Amino acid sequence: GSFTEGWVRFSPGPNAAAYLTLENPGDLPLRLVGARTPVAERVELHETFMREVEGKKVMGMRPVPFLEVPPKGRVELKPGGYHFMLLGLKRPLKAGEEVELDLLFAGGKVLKVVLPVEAR
Repeated sequence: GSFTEGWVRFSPGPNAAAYLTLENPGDLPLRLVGARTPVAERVELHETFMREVEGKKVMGMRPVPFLEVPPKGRVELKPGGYHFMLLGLKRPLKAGEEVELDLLFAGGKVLKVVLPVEAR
Protein backbone atom coordinates (compact mmCIF):
# COMPACT_ATOMS: atom_id res chain seq x y z
CA GLY A 1 0.00 0.00 0.00
CA SER A 2 2.27 0.95 -2.15
CA PHE A 3 2.30 1.13 -5.32
CA THR A 4 5.78 -0.52 -5.42
CA GLU A 5 7.10 -0.11 -8.96
CA GLY A 6 9.96 0.38 -11.53
CA TRP A 7 11.33 2.16 -14.62
CA VAL A 8 12.03 1.11 -18.21
CA ARG A 9 15.40 2.71 -19.05
CA PHE A 10 15.69 5.86 -21.20
CA SER A 11 18.30 5.12 -23.93
CA PRO A 12 18.51 6.09 -27.67
CA GLY A 13 20.89 3.07 -28.02
CA PRO A 14 20.87 -0.32 -29.84
CA ASN A 15 19.71 -1.58 -26.38
CA ALA A 16 18.23 -0.54 -22.98
CA ALA A 17 16.86 -2.15 -19.75
CA ALA A 18 13.74 -2.65 -17.59
CA TYR A 19 13.64 -2.55 -13.74
CA LEU A 20 10.71 -3.18 -11.31
CA THR A 21 9.38 -4.37 -7.98
CA LEU A 22 7.37 -7.60 -8.26
CA GLU A 23 5.33 -9.10 -5.39
CA ASN A 24 3.09 -12.17 -5.10
CA PRO A 25 -0.42 -11.82 -3.53
CA GLY A 26 -1.08 -15.61 -3.99
CA ASP A 27 -0.78 -18.51 -1.50
CA LEU A 28 1.45 -20.56 -3.89
CA PRO A 29 4.90 -19.33 -5.19
CA LEU A 30 5.78 -17.46 -8.45
CA ARG A 31 8.69 -18.19 -10.81
CA LEU A 32 9.47 -15.32 -13.25
CA VAL A 33 11.03 -16.83 -16.43
CA GLY A 34 11.02 -13.63 -18.57
CA ALA A 35 9.03 -10.58 -19.66
CA ARG A 36 7.90 -9.13 -23.04
CA THR A 37 7.21 -5.58 -24.43
CA PRO A 38 6.37 -3.71 -27.70
CA VAL A 39 9.41 -1.36 -27.28
CA ALA A 40 12.16 -4.05 -27.80
CA GLU A 41 12.87 -7.38 -29.56
CA ARG A 42 15.28 -9.71 -27.66
CA VAL A 43 14.30 -9.46 -23.99
CA GLU A 44 16.54 -11.39 -21.45
CA LEU A 45 16.41 -11.58 -17.58
CA HIS A 46 19.86 -10.92 -16.05
CA GLU A 47 21.43 -11.03 -12.56
CA THR A 48 23.83 -8.28 -11.33
CA PHE A 49 26.32 -9.42 -8.78
CA MET A 50 29.51 -9.24 -6.73
CA ARG A 51 32.01 -12.16 -7.06
CA GLU A 52 35.72 -12.61 -6.18
CA VAL A 53 38.46 -13.21 -8.82
CA GLU A 54 42.20 -12.46 -8.18
CA GLY A 55 41.43 -12.61 -4.39
CA LYS A 56 39.75 -9.23 -5.19
CA LYS A 57 36.02 -8.33 -5.41
CA VAL A 58 34.54 -7.64 -8.94
CA MET A 59 30.99 -6.70 -10.17
CA GLY A 60 29.10 -7.51 -13.42
CA MET A 61 25.89 -8.77 -15.15
CA ARG A 62 24.72 -12.15 -16.63
CA PRO A 63 21.50 -13.75 -18.12
CA VAL A 64 19.70 -16.30 -15.85
CA PRO A 65 17.00 -18.96 -16.57
CA PHE A 66 14.56 -17.30 -14.03
CA LEU A 67 13.81 -15.41 -10.83
CA GLU A 68 11.22 -16.58 -8.23
CA VAL A 69 9.06 -15.41 -5.30
CA PRO A 70 7.40 -17.11 -2.28
CA PRO A 71 3.66 -16.55 -1.57
CA LYS A 72 2.96 -13.07 -0.04
CA GLY A 73 6.64 -12.23 -0.84
CA ARG A 74 8.55 -9.84 -3.06
CA VAL A 75 11.64 -9.41 -5.25
CA GLU A 76 12.93 -6.14 -6.78
CA LEU A 77 14.58 -6.26 -10.19
CA LYS A 78 16.93 -3.54 -8.89
CA PRO A 79 19.93 -2.48 -11.11
CA GLY A 80 22.34 -3.88 -8.45
CA GLY A 81 20.49 -7.25 -8.31
CA TYR A 82 18.28 -8.40 -11.24
CA HIS A 83 16.88 -6.77 -14.43
CA PHE A 84 15.81 -7.24 -18.06
CA MET A 85 18.11 -6.46 -20.97
CA LEU A 86 16.15 -4.97 -23.92
CA LEU A 87 17.99 -5.56 -27.27
CA GLY A 88 16.76 -4.33 -30.71
CA LEU A 89 14.70 -1.27 -29.71
CA LYS A 90 11.39 -0.71 -31.62
CA ARG A 91 11.59 2.93 -30.39
CA PRO A 92 14.40 4.86 -28.57
CA LEU A 93 13.36 4.95 -24.89
CA LYS A 94 12.26 8.49 -23.85
CA ALA A 95 11.90 9.40 -20.11
CA GLY A 96 8.18 10.19 -19.67
CA GLU A 97 6.81 7.40 -21.84
CA GLU A 98 4.86 4.46 -20.40
CA VAL A 99 5.61 0.81 -21.39
CA GLU A 100 3.33 -2.22 -21.36
CA LEU A 101 5.17 -5.35 -20.18
CA ASP A 102 4.01 -9.01 -20.21
CA LEU A 103 5.77 -10.64 -17.18
CA LEU A 104 6.26 -14.40 -17.98
CA PHE A 105 5.69 -17.01 -15.23
CA ALA A 106 6.60 -20.73 -15.21
CA GLY A 107 4.05 -22.91 -17.04
CA GLY A 108 1.03 -21.10 -18.57
CA LYS A 109 1.01 -17.75 -16.67
CA VAL A 110 1.65 -14.21 -18.00
CA LEU A 111 0.66 -10.98 -16.17
CA LYS A 112 0.75 -7.70 -18.13
CA VAL A 113 1.90 -4.62 -16.09
CA VAL A 114 2.65 -0.97 -16.99
CA LEU A 115 5.86 0.90 -15.99
CA PRO A 116 6.98 4.51 -16.73
CA VAL A 117 10.15 5.11 -18.76
CA GLU A 118 12.79 6.99 -16.68
CA ALA A 119 16.46 8.17 -16.91
CA ARG A 120 18.54 6.04 -14.47
